[PDB]
Amino acid sequence: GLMQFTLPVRLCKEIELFHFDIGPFENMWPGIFVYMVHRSCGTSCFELEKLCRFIMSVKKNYRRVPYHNWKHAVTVAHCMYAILQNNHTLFTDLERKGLLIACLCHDLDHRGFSNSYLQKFDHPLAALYSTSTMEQHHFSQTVSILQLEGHNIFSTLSSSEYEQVLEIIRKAIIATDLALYFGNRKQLEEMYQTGSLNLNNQSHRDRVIGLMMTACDLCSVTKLWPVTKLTANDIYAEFWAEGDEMKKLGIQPIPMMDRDKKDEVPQGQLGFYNAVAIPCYTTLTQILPPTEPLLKACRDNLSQWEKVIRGEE
Ligand SMILES: O=c1ccn(-c2cccc(OC(F)(F)F)c2)nc1-c1ccnn1-c1ccnc2ccccc12
Ligand SMILES: [Cl-]
Ligand SMILES: [Mg+2]
Ligand SMILES: [Zn+2]
Repeated sequence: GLMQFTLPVRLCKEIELFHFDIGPFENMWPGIFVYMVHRSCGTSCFELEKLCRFIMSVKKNYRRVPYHNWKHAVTVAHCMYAILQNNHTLFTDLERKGLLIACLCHDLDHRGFSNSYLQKFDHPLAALYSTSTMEQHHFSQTVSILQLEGHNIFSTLSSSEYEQVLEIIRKAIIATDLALYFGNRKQLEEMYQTGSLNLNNQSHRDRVIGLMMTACDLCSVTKLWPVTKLTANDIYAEFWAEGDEMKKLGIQPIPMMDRDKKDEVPQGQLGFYNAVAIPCYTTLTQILPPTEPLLKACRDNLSQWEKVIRGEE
């Protein structure tokens, strides 16, 4: 109760910035997450012993894959922390509780394969859930862990408050299905432009949280260039493995996933920044002005990828 968490000076200052990198020391990541919960939510909202037990079981249920791993989980939670800390008064007690937990759990039990590969393999999860296949599985893993003995971090909520926070978490996790993002950002764009966007309309709040979840999930494109460039290597390691598994099924993979088309990656990143990342952080900055540093850092990285194409690096 009087047991605060403190980081070394450089981490204490840098963790407040959007472009923070959590570093290569795995054993510090739980303490970084508890620090962010205490400052973002309060020291009183979770029982420390239960929270620590929950974090360690979540960690155990992430796999040893190049990108969709425990480090990505904590990185996405830190970006949500930065957004919540820069938009202090906009979010309820329950949303702050649920959104950091949702980010930590959003890729639980990921094996580095897209919803597409699961459908073509005819994976059992694809029969259980036809759409947002991996995202419904991630939410299912979250409920499993929340139901282990001594793991109910929401124990002091009433049943109706418990049901609300699990519904925040479910929608937040489903929203990380990038297939759903395109329509979501389009609708938010229209609502914003015609001035109909209303943060008191729960169905409008849901869309904005959805867009926050996309922004946090993509946040590797908003780091300083050296971090962004090295993360791209881990992203494409997974893509190329899926490409190999497509060829085993007797299917030519899309060029993004083909390791023979490695030369096409720089122009591939241009496309992703122009089609996905720039619009995402552009629409998010319109709705939440203090997230502008995410758009700025994203543009800086787009400019770095153009230098790669032009042989300036
Ligand atoms: O660098 C990239 C290049 C291509 N794609 C990508 C991923 C899925 C679909 C896609 O096609 C389309 F846009 F048409 F939808 C493109 N994503 C990234 C990327 C940047 C940061 N995260 N991230 C992600 C990498 C891998 N999986 C992710 C899943 C969800 C969100 C983000 C993901
Ligand atoms: Cl605060
Ligand atoms: Mg995911
Ligand atoms: Zn993710």
